[PDB]
Amino acid sequence: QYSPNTQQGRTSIVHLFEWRWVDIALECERYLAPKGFGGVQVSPPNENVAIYNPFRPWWERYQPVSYKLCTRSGNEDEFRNMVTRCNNVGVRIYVDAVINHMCGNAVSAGTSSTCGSYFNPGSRDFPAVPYSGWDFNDGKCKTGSGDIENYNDATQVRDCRLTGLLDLALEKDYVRSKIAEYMNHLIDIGVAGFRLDASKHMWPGDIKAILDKLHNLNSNWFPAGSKPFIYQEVIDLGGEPIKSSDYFGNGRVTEFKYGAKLGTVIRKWNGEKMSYLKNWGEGWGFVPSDRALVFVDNHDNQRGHGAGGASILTFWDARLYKMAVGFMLAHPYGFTRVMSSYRWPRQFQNGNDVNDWVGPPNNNGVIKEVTINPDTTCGNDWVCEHRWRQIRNMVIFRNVVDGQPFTNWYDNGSNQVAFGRGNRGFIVFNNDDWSFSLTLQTGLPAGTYCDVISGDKINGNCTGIKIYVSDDGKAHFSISNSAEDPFIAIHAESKL
Ligand SMILES: *[C@@H]1O[C@H](CO)[C@@H](O)[C@H](O)[C@H]1NC(C)=O
Ligand SMILES: [Ca+2]
Repeated sequence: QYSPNTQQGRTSIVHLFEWRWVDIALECERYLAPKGFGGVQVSPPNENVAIYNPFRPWWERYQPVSYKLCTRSGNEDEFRNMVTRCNNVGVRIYVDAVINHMCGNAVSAGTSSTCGSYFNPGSRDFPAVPYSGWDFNDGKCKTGSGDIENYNDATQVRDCRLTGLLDLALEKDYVRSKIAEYMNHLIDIGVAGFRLDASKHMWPGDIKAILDKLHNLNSNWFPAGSKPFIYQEVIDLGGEPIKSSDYFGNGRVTEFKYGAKLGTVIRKWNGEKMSYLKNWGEGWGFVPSDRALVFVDNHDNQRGHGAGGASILTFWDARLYKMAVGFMLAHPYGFTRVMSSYRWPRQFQNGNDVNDWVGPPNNNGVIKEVTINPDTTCGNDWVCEHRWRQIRNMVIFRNVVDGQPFTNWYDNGSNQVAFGRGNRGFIVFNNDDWSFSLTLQTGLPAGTYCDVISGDKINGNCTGIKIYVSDDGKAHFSISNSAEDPFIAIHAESKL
């Protein structure tokens, strides 16, 4: 459950947040496969509650009504079509599995679901699955309100409602089987793994019992004995009774300290500086690298809806964001996930975005298609960070330097650092308020290299900065603190 199951050479997955299945299928063929992306995190593919007040928010998808593959992203046929086409070009699909709960208890009964399924939160009836009052933790939760009230009590965190979401009794074999039935349907369709949403709110043992019921990956695309990739969403920062290490036996875990600390370092908050990143990784108290799923931001915290809070960097902070993503993709620690978002009208009031609920670009609730502009950027308000030259090229950089050791580190005791990956890559950063101009040892073979941040290597020449590495491996780098992108990266494949 620890291996991503990506094909040899591809080292990152991208979260195509709220994208339609048909757009993802196309993206796999026209961009993801050609550019070397390993896979895609898709939004929950199962039927959810259609919420109209506010108008179709992104979070309505974390509020399940049934396990029918029918949502605003498409129907079951379109979903299957997407998985098949993506797999055919070597790009894996990972499903966001919302299995800790069903919808909010206050939600009105009726057929206001993305597929018309009937449900009644009040009486605990979800006939489409089916689930009844016997399948929820109502009688088990001991809090006066029925919701989680204290996170210092590990029992309550697991058995009570996360902000009202009806909590499934995961210890019952019936419930475990209905969930496995759902997941095995997806595995047999061809998905390579799952993101287990809100794993902190589930007992490690209940998760294990469910995973024991899972099939091996589809033998038409994967080698026999392939187990699904499992990454657990567990927000573990400062001391809480629950630790992310309690979930290592089930698969990988999201390391939220990664994005939070990288954000404060790049923003230079609290007197932190890039020179401190010398021992980035486990040395900073993070989980072991082989159990970590890392990222700069995710769909929750990019809109202040989660762990990391104010320090989190997003596409809104373009310049610093690219630098953070650059550092992440170049550093050997963990398995990396790139974010791909959509724009929403941020409107801050007293320090809080009152429009953090806004769902994906749409026309009367119907999600808009991702349009590709002549310069490969996207239209219809999709940000497509994964298409930004700076990020796309660093995704490739990671593939090229895969397996190569962290070495040749340099720092000026402040905010301009550099390091290489074996003899396959080298990257330099200038985050100080003054220019950087120095000759550094790169460990790369002599030659002329194209800087992949400022440009590309297009048929025999570089469209941007060019770096010259001598016989002894040294090379001169000059980065003005005024540069559009204050960092340079070169690798074995950008060499002329
Ligand atoms: C690189 O570009 C120059 C013109 O700027 C041209 O003279 C040269 O032949 C090009 N090299 C290749 C390999 O295309
Ligand atoms: Ca629970």
